[PDB]
Amino acid sequence: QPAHLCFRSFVEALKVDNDLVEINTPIDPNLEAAAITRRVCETNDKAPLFNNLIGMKNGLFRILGAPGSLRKSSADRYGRLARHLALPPTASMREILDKMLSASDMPPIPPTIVPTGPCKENSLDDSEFDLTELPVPLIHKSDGGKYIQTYGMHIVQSPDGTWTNWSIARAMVHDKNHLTGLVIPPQHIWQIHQMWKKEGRSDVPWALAFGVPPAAIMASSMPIPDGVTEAGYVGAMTGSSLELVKCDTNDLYVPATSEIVLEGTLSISETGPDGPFGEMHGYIFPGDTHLGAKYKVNRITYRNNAIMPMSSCGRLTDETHTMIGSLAAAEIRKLCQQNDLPITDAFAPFESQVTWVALRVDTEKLRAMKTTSEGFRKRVGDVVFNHKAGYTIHRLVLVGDDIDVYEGKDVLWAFSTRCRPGMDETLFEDVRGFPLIPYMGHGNGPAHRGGKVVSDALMPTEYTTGRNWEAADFNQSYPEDLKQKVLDNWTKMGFS
Amino acid sequence: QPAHLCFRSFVEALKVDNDLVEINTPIDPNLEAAAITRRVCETNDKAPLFNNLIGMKNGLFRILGAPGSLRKSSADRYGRLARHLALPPTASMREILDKMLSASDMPPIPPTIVPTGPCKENSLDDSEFDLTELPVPLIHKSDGGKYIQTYGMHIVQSPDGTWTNWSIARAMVHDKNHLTGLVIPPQHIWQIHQMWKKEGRSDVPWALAFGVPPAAIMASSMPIPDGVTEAGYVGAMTGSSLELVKCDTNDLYVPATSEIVLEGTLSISETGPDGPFGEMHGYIFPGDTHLGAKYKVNRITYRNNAIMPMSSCGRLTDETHTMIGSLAAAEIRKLCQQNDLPITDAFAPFESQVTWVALRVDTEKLRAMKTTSEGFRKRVGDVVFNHKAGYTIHRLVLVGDDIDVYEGKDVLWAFSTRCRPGMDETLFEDVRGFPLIPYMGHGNGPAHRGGKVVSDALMPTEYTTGRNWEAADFNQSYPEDLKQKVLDNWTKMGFS
Ligand SMILES: Cc1cc2c3c(c1C)C(C)(C)C[C@@H](O)N3c1c(nc(O)[nH]c1=O)N2C[C@H](O)[C@H](O)[C@H](O)COP(=O)(O)O
Ligand SMILES: Cc1cc2c3c(c1C)C(C)(C)C[C@@H](O)N3c1c(nc(O)[nH]c1=O)N2C[C@H](O)[C@H](O)[C@H](O)COP(=O)(O)O
Ligand SMILES: [K+]
Ligand SMILES: [K+]
Ligand SMILES: [K+]
Ligand SMILES: [K+]
Ligand SMILES: [Mn+2]
Ligand SMILES: [Mn+2]
Repeated sequence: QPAHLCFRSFVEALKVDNDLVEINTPIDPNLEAAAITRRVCETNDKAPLFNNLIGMKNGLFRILGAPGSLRKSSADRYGRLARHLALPPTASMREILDKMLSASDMPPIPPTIVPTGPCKENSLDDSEFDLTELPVPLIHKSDGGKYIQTYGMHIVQSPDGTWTNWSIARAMVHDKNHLTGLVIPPQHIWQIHQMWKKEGRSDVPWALAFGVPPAAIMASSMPIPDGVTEAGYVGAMTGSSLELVKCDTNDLYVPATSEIVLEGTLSISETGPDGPFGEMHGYIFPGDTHLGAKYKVNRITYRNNAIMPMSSCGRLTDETHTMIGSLAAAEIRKLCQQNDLPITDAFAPFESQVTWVALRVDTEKLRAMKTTSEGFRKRVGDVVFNHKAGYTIHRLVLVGDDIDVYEGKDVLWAFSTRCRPGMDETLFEDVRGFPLIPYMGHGNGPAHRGGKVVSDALMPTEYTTGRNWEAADFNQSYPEDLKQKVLDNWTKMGFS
Repeated sequence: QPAHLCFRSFVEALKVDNDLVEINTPIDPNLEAAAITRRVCETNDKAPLFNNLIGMKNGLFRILGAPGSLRKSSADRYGRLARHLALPPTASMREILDKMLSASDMPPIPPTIVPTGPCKENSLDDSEFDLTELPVPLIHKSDGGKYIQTYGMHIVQSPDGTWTNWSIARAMVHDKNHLTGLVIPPQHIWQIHQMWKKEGRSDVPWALAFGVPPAAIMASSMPIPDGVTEAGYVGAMTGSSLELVKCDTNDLYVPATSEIVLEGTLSISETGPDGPFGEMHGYIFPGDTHLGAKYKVNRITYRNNAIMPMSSCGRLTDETHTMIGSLAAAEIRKLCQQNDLPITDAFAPFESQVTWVALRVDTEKLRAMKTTSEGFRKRVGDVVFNHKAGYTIHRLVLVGDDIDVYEGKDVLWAFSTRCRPGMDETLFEDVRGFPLIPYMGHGNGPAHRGGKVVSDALMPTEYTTGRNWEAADFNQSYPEDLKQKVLDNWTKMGFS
């Protein structure tokens, strides 16, 4: 099958790209695999495939780290993401985000049920597995559990059957047949869990599929709208119906080529300790445990020689930046456009630890609105910060047409030189806040509310008559013929 | 003579370092020399020495561009600055700033008058030069004049003779025997000019020396205290009295080895058009001229084969970032310490276009103060923003002991993840503002007041009991033996 539709083929694509290191000697899942992976992420090296994981028993399991991290080159920087989506490895972030947005005005292509698939090659019942005996990684030294779930897809369905949600939320091993993890508002897993809690009759039928189709894990990490089944959106984006098989112990459906599938329930009544965990913003607060969601596992099915993907998340750059940040920015871009705001592009600068989104403004359109910074700031902020897709984002930076928002250096320059602190910003204190940002959940204020800002880096004439400067750079402060002469003579004169 | 005491020897040091390209074919001072220099600055290439400048007549003049810009390597990144100060080329920013601060608690070493020097090898009276006939560069295409003065040192003395100030302020050619330029508060050239204006009897005796001792041009770009003669501070820092010769037409004294010296007066009554100019923040606003200071030139003296240094300033990275930003940060560091604030280090991140200063806090000391963020923010802000040394800086970022403020990536991470917008910041609206920042002089508010902020990126426990996190990075989230094993096995496993 194609790499974007089959995790095993995606692994073979990374090998063929020379973007994989296969480590066939024993590696310890207690910190070592994640430490290697962490180093890869901090240095944009090749993805590690741990074929010989101390503790692997009866085919459970190998580990692929850094599945959505960056490559060293500028030319194929986003190649690993492109391989999730059947895009060329040289694809730009604009092209990747466009691809992820493309299904938003297509009819869904619902999944196809098939009788069986590779995820059924092996199975373990209630009496044959113990989750504490599998080689689940300890990802960071102070983590409060072994985080089995960093790159699988939780699958839950509304009680009425009309919406089936696929998402990534973390989970750790609690005991032999339970996980715990984060199920928090406004996330769809939480929205669905609320539905089942209000019905009050049963625990939520659940499955967790690891090593799913790469196009599916990307949609899993994207805040597509409420009520939209991710399977049909992936189908539309890929132009192909995804093949799913039914779970053995419940009536949910999992991708046929899933590497590892857990089947069971998410409790509407029980909780258990989760955390702390070394998280996307680059921190772990040791000892910081909180009661979370509790999942019971009834059954494990898996492929022969199953591979568990893993995110060793933290400081720059990993899946939590490349996927959470970029995919939220993509949804925000569309959200603004649908609210008649003249936004052309959006990206979450890595330099901001993906807590900022930069919004590129079509200033011709802005000038026709005949508005002001204060007015426009408030309007953008109300649209974004009151919507789920702005959940993780605490600062919006508005920039004109000259700035490439996919270039953090240019975003920083515009922010630093065009936005007057205070005067050019509007604070938003009565919006939902992202408590995982340390200044929120470990900060001076309410963990779940406020701390958000819109920073206007549009200059005054951008609202009226048009840009009235040229940059003092090589590109803009010298005529074209001169620039060309200088470039043509550069090595001749003696430069690098 | 030594490179830090003689510009001609500094040029020969850059050659010997393989940090110079000598361009011996004709180069046009109308944009081409500055366009080459601009490209060098944007790419951290070797400094260009234009030995064959179209228009050079009777030894006036060659041009050295990018004299204080960055080298490509990390190891000798600041090598060109180190060569200003007799430091090893591998010196750190901490070492350079320490050197620049070292004279602050030394007795001055006043200059030594000598009868003559190289700057007297050639001279031109009132009837033998015309400033419009020299090969003065047009640095950016929309500049409002040919900026002769981008890296020379203005020399003015208080009417009572007790304080002789050396500083860099821009100036452009106005006519055959006059320059115009910026003389603005709170700069010492302005403070002295005010003294002469209030006496009301004569224009200010003035000289402008280009290609001065490299240690002198660094002090020229530093906001050392009011009333302190830069010559004696340089003497103390270098451990040697600087040799000066008297001007021919006035009683000021210039460095003996100055490449080019203009002698004349700064008017207490006349103004003339200055600007626009492509400036440190990365912008030029074409057409934006304002009346500035007017200088009359009575005499030119110069070395045989004189060399004019030039800053082609604008977007990152040039002298306006490496020198204005870093040297203000150095003075701010000391200012805080003298006000009993527990600041260990200060730097102006290049990513902020040197409009921010990051202040590293000794948090052991902070905890003994038993204070709060709001209190501490206000106190730091009042000390810095009400003092000349904070003039150019609009945002202060307070960070704990784990952050290296000389690393912009770590400053950005701390700012983005530890400072809650609004709640963790104090705005300062009744302080002098830096009008050259586009959001000030071309912004929505008063050009000369406010727009400043203190952003507290100290976490709450840093004020009380101590840091309560570990970073989720390779360094902090894995024990030492593991990290070493991983590094030892890195290339063996197959990584880069
Ligand atoms: C790619 C990726 C995304 C997420 C996470 C991770 C990765 C790697 C972890 C490594 C496990 C870290 C963890 O903090 N994590 C995570 C999470 N969302 C949660 O509610 N809870 C979580 O613990 N998201 C983000 C969500 O996947 C997106 O917000 C998505 O939009 C949700 O889907 P939906 O609710 O919109 O359907
Ligand atoms: C290194 C350097 C410093 C400065 C400048 C330049 C360079 C290269 C220009 C390229 C010419 C750009 C110009 O904007 N410029 C400049 C200037 N100060 C001014 O009042 N006016 C100016 O036009 N400074 C900064 C001052 O040199 C420092 O603020 C110094 O502290 C002043 O000395 P003092 O008043 O403290 O004695
Ligand atoms: K999703
Ligand atoms: K603005
Ligand atoms: K000075
Ligand atoms: K803070
Ligand atoms: Mn969803
Ligand atoms: Mn001074």
